[PDB]
Parts: sequence; C-alpha cells; structure tokens
Amino acid sequence: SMQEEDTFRELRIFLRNVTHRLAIDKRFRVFTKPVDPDEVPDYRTVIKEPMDLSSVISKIDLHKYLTVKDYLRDIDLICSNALEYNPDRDPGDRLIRHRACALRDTAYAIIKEELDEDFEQLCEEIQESR
Ligand SMILES: COC(=O)[C@H](Cc1ccco1)c1ccncc1
Repeated sequence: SMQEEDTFRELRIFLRNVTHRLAIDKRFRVFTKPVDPDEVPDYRTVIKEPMDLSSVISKIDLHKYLTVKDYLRDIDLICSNALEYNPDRDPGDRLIRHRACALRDTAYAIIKEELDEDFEQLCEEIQESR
C-alpha cells in the first residue's frame, strides 16, 4: 500500500540521520570509508564481509534495510570486523577496538532514545507479510 511505502520512507529518513551523526564524530573517521586494498592487501584475506559508514549510506538508498534490526546488523559488522582484524595488546589495536565499541554503543543509545518501539514493530510486520 502507499501507507506502507510512506512507512519505509520514514525509516530511510531516520537511518540517514543516525548514520550522518556517527560519520561526523572524529572518533569514527576510521569507519567512514572502505579499508584501502592497495595500502592493506591482507585486509580482504582475513575480513570476508567488509563494511563501513559510506557503504551503509549507499545501502539505505538502495532500499536494503526494511527494519532498524537489519541496519544494526551492519553497524555490528563494522564493530566485529575491527575487533577481529586488530586483536593485539599494542596501543594502535587497543585504540581502534575502543573506538569500534564506542561506535556500536553510540548507535544503540541513539536508537533506544529516538526510535519508537511501535514504529519498528510496524516495519517488522510489513517485512514479514512480503
Ligand atoms: C577499519 O580499519 C582497520 O581495521 C585498519 C587495519 C589496518 C590498516 C593498516 C594496517 O592494518 C586500521 C586502521 C587504523 N588503525 C588501526 C587499524
């Protein structure tokens, strides 16, 4: 229905706004663009599904997310990729891990405050009907 297409349009507006707020935070610059395959050729041998905030913006506009749950699976993948690629005790690895945890925690805290639980349940029930 037109009403259901208005629901998904409001979801995309919400997700673009959350993503922009994460992408401008200086702590998260390391998560804004793909890891460059020239500078780091080893990356794509270890990390089998790369993800970053520019790719998330492109996915919103391709209508890849019908629920906030499917958006948060890609925020969780950004964070888990950084934890698995940089697991060591040295300061460089510990700094990215702390930033990855802060990107995940910050996204979940904006959603807990600003997403209405009945708006998410509506998106889930339209998705489950298709
Ligand atoms: C999302 O970025 C990463 O996982 C890279 C891994 C990387 C790049 C070069 C060598 O290793 C990283 C970038 C900056 N600081 C720590 C790690």
